[PDB]
Amino acid sequence: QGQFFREIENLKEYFNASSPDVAKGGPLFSEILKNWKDESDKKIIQSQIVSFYFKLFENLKDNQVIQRSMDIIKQDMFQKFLNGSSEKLEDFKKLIQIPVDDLQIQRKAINELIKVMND
Amino acid sequence: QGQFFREIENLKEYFNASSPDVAKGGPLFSEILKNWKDESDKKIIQSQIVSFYFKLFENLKDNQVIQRSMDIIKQDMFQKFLNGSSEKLEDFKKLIQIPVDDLQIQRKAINELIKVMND
Repeated sequence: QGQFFREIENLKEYFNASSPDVAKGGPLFSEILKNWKDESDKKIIQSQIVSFYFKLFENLKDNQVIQRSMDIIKQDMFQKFLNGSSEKLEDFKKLIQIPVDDLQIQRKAINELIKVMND
Repeated sequence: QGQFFREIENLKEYFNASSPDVAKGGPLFSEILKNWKDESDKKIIQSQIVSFYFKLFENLKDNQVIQRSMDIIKQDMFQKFLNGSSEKLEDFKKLIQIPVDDLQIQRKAINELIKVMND
């Protein structure tokens, strides 16, 4: 099923705004997302393109205008990321922005071993 | 396997700078990253944890005292989440954080739906 089809995507024209350029000022994310999942050593990118999409709806608050549905598409990103378990939740709001003193703690700096190690 | 740290991890001691021994009436770092990986179904944020990191070393540039470090430390990290292909390096420069108009051309927000199936 290609599901939530017709009413939410429907308003994508709500973010495209007042008529119709093909987003024609620059061949951009068309250029970005070109060949991407290419070959089974993927993971990375898909998750992050999805990070700015996430700061996309968070930034666009226009309360009546689309707002409820940015929330409705951003909600299903869940299933785009992981959403197997509840804790998927926690981390992203964490995964927000602005480092502050109180969050430029870097001590646990070394941390990174744990991944590619695991034979 | 993965010793190379002798002169490089030794630098973390140079970040900390002058002293006390425990970075702060924190637990924070500790309370932060404790049980994350607990369930290997969540690949995703591991990439982003290292992103603030990219948001740290690309923030300090300490002139031959700490620079080289951050240089050296900054590098090893792609090799953690993804040393898989040559490409992704590019894919980060974009990932800078500040999307300055003419750069948040959200037209395309609509295609990533595809991760939907994958198999």
